[PDB]
Amino acid sequence: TPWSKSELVRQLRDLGVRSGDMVMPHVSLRAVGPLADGPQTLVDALIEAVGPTGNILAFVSWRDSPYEQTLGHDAPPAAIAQSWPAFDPDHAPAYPGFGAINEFIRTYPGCRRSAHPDASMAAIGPDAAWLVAPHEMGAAYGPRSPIARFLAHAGKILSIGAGPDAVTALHYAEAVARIEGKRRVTYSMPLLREGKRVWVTTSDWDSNGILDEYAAPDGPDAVERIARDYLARTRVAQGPVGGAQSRLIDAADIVSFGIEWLEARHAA
Ligand SMILES: CN[C@@H]1[C@@H](O)[C@@H](O[C@@H]2[C@@H](O)[C@H](O[C@H]3O[C@H](CN)CC[C@H]3N)[C@@H](N)C[C@H]2N)OC[C@]1(C)O
Ligand SMILES: [Mg+2]
Repeated sequence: TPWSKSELVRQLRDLGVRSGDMVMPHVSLRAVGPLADGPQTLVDALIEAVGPTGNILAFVSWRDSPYEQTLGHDAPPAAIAQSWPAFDPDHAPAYPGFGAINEFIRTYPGCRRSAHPDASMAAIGPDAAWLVAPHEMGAAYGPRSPIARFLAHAGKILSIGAGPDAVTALHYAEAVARIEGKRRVTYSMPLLREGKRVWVTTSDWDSNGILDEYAAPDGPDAVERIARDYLARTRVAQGPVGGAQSRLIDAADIVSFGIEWLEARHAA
């Protein structure tokens, strides 16, 4: 029988989600199983679990981000530049590969959306505006991003059947790690500025592998290696949400662990 909102809420409470919490979910809907009213059932349950003073932050990105199409170029290629849609935060759909739940999160009434087209973050709750801005090109997951503020806001990472590769917040550790050989990428995004499309070219840390040895197309990247180690070494509440094995992780703690992990392994 499909899971009801009430059942999910009680499961989230059992796992340790409390009213007022700041939660970043990573969800495998296949692992969760059938829901009474589809993915919205779990969105509603998350909102109810954090309560009217809690907050949700999700890494939603953009279905049509021209990342691969502009990667490595000092300017968007001519055909891309001419016709690509500008990122419109009110209308741009989420990137399906980070989870089908994210399109439901970002369309929730009152959801706020960050301005970085490729790293776009969605937030629901009283602190949503403070979470989502600024989010500038060149600051995807590191200092000054919504992840940085989440990590300062008692954030908890709620992994619902998702693997250790899924922990976006660990890209902050990569950004700040004092290690040699860090990979950077250059790409271009089309933004709206006073109603007009403006192409912005930037560089940032490579979110597909911070060092060469972490950059194989099919991983494991450093996020995955850090998170697997962390979960083998740390008490973390575990339990079901729907049919999915889930975990509730202190975000500041895993990020600090990840900074230390990288700096212990790689010369400065
Ligand atoms: C939406 N554009 C995205 C772009 O943001 C980026 O996405 C990466 C994504 O590939 C990474 O994750 C992906 O690759 C990992 C191995 N490198 C394993 C997990 C897999 N989801 C995330 N950890 C960080 C995102 N910014 O590279 C892929 C892409 C599709 O172009
Ligand atoms: Mg508050």
